[PDB]
Amino acid sequence: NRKTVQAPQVQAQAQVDSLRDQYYTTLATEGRLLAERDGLSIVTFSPILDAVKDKPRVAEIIALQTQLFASRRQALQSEIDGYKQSMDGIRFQLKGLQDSRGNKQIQLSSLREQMNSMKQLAADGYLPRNRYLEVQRQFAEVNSSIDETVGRIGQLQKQLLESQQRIDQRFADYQREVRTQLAQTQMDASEFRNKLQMADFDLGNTITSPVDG
Amino acid sequence: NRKTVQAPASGIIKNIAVRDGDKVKAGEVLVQLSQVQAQAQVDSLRDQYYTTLATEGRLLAERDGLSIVTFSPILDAVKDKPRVAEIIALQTQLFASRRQALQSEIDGYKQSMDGIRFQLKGLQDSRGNKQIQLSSLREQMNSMKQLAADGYLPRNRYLEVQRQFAEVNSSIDETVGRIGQLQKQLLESQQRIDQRFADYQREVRTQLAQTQMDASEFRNKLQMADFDLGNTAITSPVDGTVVGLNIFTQGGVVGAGDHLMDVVPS
Repeated sequence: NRKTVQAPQVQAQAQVDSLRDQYYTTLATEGRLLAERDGLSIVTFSPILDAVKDKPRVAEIIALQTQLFASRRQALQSEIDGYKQSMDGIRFQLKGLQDSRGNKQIQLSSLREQMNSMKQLAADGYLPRNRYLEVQRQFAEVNSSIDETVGRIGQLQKQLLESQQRIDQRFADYQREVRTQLAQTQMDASEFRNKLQMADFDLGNTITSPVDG
Repeated sequence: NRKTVQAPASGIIKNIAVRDGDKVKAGEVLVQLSQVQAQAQVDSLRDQYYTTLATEGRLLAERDGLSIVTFSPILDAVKDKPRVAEIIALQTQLFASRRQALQSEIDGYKQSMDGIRFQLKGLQDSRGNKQIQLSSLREQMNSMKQLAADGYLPRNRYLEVQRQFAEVNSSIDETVGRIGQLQKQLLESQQRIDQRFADYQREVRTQLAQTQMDASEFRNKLQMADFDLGNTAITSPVDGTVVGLNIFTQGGVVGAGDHLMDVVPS
């Protein structure tokens, strides 16, 4: 017993277009971020974006993401490399301090020996015209020198450990940053998706119940 | 009157250059010592010193954003020494890296801001087009007010175009809200660049200060070490003969406060 048509590409198309680039921007940003979250060498973009490279705004936003990705990766790379050679410089300092410490050790044993031989002569009934106290001083000095060198060493070892925790810190900071931006981007991807389903819905109406009779 | 030469440091005399009945030249060498421990200390301080010199060359360049690091001529003069060459290589490396990381970061921020700009372009275009739609709607609402007043369309769909107008407008301000927020993201990201640049300078200026302190500490220490090694070779004060040998102390340990020879002028 009959049906009645009661509903509501001319301007809604514009709305759809507008939501669409914004969305594409989010897709590009998400490809970049996904690549950065994981440890991928190259960004790989959504087939949504992929299907439509030809559009200049799209080609532009992809280029931008490829660049920004490259810049960031180069920067992290160069930073952590910097940390490692900083550590290498520290290790290089450590080596020299150890050389000194050993050579001081040798001077230390030798002082010790001269003190003993003085004591042995004394024990035999011969006391040296030489002053043993002078040697007690040299020995004591070498000893404290050695302590200085050791303290310096401990300091350096602490520094490499701290710098290592610094590296670990900056990877972690990067991870958190990237995951935050990513979740945010994903939310935007979703609000755009849904808004776009709606705009599409609007454009679908321009219409007719049956099409031809 | 007569003065007698005592013993400066306290170590092992390796050789003597004098014996009784032998006159002086003012400042001749009368004794030596092994110098192996004094030579060692000087060497070790020279090493540490050399390390800070490398570092300092790097920091100065990073402070003045020089394109290439340029090292102290001292370092140049002893480049042949393997640890020296080593540290120069490492410092040059560490420089290359750091300048690189900074560039790459700043590039990232400029490209990200360009991304924000690319977004704003689209948003501005959208807003413009929406302004047009707003205008066309208003003119059509007017024409409808006219028909209504004549009696030809009821006021009931006459209200509809006003609904449309309002929706388009509210859409426009959604878009503007986004624009403003983004304009903020530009100011914010820009200040992030600026702040971290300030941070890099602060770090470098500090670290340089540290290095200078160290350089100073080594410099003055080395000066002292050089006094000691220079002092392992004993010299006469007056000008004339020598009296008072302990004939055979050659090779034997000595103390501070020990006078083992005296020198004559008649």
